[PDB]
Amino acid sequence: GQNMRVAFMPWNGYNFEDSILVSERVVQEDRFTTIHIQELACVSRDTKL
Amino acid sequence: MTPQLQQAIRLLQLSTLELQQELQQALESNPLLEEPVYQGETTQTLQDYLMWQVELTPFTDTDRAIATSIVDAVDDTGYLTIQIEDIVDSIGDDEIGLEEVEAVLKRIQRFDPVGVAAKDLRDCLLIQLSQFAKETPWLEEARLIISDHLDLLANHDFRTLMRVTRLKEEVLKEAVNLIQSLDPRPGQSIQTSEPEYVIPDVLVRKVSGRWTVELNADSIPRLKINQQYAAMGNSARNDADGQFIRSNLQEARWLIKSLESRNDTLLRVSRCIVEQQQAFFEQGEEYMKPMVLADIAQAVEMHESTISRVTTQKYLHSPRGIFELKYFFSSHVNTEGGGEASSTAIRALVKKLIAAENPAKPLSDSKLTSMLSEQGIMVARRTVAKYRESLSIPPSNQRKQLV
DNA sequence: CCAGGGCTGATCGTGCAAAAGTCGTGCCAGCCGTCT
Repeated sequence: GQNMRVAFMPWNGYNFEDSILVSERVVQEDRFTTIHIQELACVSRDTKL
Repeated sequence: MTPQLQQAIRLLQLSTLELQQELQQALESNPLLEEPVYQGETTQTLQDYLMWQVELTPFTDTDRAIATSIVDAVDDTGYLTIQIEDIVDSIGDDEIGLEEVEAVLKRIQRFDPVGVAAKDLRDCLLIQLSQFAKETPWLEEARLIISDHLDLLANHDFRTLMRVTRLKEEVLKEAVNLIQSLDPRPGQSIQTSEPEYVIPDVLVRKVSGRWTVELNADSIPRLKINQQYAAMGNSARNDADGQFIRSNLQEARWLIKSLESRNDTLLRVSRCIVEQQQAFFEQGEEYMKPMVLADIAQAVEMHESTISRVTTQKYLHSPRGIFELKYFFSSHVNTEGGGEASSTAIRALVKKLIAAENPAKPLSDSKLTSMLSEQGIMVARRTVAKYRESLSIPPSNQRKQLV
């Protein structure tokens, strides 16, 4: 994973029970960005006609 | 020259489908002879989809009823089948005229696939131009050549068309493009397939550039004499019983043996016709010698009929393609170049040469005959003409258009 | 009791000539691009 600066404190009930509040500076800094190389494929299935 | 054998050797000249079927046919007669996922997802496609739209729109009972009649006569390929008047007669009315049905049949002309259920080409295309923006440069031109003067357009000629219909060579040609970029047969827009069609038989061995007598996968009809019923033969009660059991046993043994005999014959029989022909595969579809059954029985160790019967209805299969054994039969064609040729090879060459030509200036018969003579084939001009017109290849002088 | 002759169930041969389909190939008719 990655190192992140944390602070155990309630914040307007956004971390109410087990939700993790995340600053906008984490999306801006391209942190926790993952790539996903999915790949489909089409066959030929030659018929008799 | 035998009954109990005359067929026992004509019972293989058919496909394995029927063989299995007749083998079952006679598998009941002889007691002693023997051998979730219900989630089928449904779909639509311009029948249900067409009907789907019908409900949404505001059509009255008499109109809705009529709608289905015409929406159900819409052939999947493209347009409707029967004529319009047909439809009036299949309502079963006298007060209802064509006008009443016209609307209902006119309203549908503008549904999912614009042009669906058109009938007689012209109406389809014409409608498609209606929903187009009227601020289109070639709007009036296209429409003018859509209502009339279509025959000429259909022909290879176009100069006579423009001179009569008050059209120029520059602008009018571009109007053509708007009629050309208009997709007739809109009914197949929401159409699709999902088929298969494939049969196995003798496969390939693939050994150092050679495929052969290989093996038999699943074509042997499990014919093992029953042993629980056979134990009662010798210890039969009456004469009736004993006779019965012995007759059925002898015939079973006969059939066992005839089935085994038929297997082997065709088993190693798939290696001499195909070898006598090692040019159509390796070299390609062009490069083909003439072969005859009479000549095949001469090469192999057997009679002509014997081999003709085995080869019939026996689809072969190599990683190079699957063709029926009987289809390999070809006539003759003098060449004078160390071996004769076939008309299928004429046809394939005509076709590969019409493919690689100038599109504007078409290739021809005497030209094709000359090209052939250049490569060293020496054929008639007729054979070429015939092989060209057999493949539904249009005339090349009529295949010309505006480059 | 054993070998010779007659009876009979087993076991073969998967062949062969006859009538029709097929294209090499020549003949013949219709049609269009061009120069007269």
